[PDB]
Amino acid sequence: YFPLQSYGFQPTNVGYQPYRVVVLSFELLHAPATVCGPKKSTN
Amino acid sequence: AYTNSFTRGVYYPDKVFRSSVLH
Repeated sequence: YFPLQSYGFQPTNVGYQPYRVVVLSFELLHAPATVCGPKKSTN
Repeated sequence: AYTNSFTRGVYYPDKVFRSSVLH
């Protein structure tokens, strides 16, 4: 085996297309929260 | 060279308050 390979991404390609991926990883902890769903704080 | 650590190097295992308890 050799250290790197390159993708042959060509406009004519469907599973052989480039796919973008985002993984959102969530840090659920006993630390203070800093990334929160929009929900209004009451009194 | 070396030395004895005694009971050094304990740390809080998580950021949860606990009191009057053995964990």
